[PDB]
Amino acid sequence: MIWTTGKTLCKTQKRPRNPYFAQAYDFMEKWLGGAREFVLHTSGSTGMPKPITVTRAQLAASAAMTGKALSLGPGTRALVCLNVGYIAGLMMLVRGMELDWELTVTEPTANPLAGLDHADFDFVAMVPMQLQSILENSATSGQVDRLGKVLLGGAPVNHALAMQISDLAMPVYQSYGMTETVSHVALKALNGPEASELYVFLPGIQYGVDERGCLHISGAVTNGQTVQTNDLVEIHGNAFQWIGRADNVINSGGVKIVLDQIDQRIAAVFHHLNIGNAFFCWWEPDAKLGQKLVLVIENAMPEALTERLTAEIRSRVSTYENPKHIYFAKAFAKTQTDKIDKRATFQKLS
Repeated sequence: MIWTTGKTLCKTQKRPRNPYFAQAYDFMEKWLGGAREFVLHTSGSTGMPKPITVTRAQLAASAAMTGKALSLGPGTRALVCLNVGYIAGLMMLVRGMELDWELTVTEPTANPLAGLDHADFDFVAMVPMQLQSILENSATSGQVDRLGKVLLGGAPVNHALAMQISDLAMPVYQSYGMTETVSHVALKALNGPEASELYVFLPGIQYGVDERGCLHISGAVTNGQTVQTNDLVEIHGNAFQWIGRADNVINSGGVKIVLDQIDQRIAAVFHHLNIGNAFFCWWEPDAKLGQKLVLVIENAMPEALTERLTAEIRSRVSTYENPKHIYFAKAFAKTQTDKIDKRATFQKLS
């Protein structure tokens, strides 16, 4: 249930009979052969596999960053428990060959430690559910530290797993990246005294924001082309904090307000007053505040109910997060999918 390999070990090694492991061997043989580019696989928008081509230079640059940032030099004992049929797993092989690691390749499962005792590694990359599985399974929980140091991919860790990681005497990090950057371009520390919400940029990454305040990055991993995200961020020296999505966050008098969050708070007020009118929070330019939060409601309401509404809202939120005006529209504009066109609705109010 494991195939052991390496740069030099790959030179004499026979091709596995297990098809899964032969994927790895084939890729490695091709890497060593000198290929200038590679067709690997990722999941598309429908959750089905799709080919993507990446250059040798891209992969090599990405591997080098990881090695430097996490101090994983020659002799590193790495466990490969990500699907090598896909880019996440293949990157472990590239790092292994570029950085002279000993690679222990296992079949990707929910619990990478479950099948092998005498586990003893210096590095493993995995998804958060894999670490949670190891921690929950009392046959493997006691050996979680045998992972050495853990790099997590996938979605930011949930609260319960974050609390568990905080108590591990072992370095755990989480990646920020995308397929367009091959792999990660920044790393968050999830425990130890430097634990925080900041993603610290890997070396060789150039970074900045566009006019919306959204992160863009470029480097050898992007073939020097800048990649523009739609992630609203705040940069702090060589690191960033993720804030949200550009069109969903406003800045009113230096206070950041998330529109859908304020909407949920107002919704509880509507429900409580039995107001069936549709509504949405929005904003408008304001010289004093920058952006002024407002409230838009469909169909007029009686002055009495409007007064109740106004007062109840003001009692539930700070004056700084209270809509500064309530606009009433006869009918909300709708898209072709029957969704409120909020932007069009607002312009019409003029």
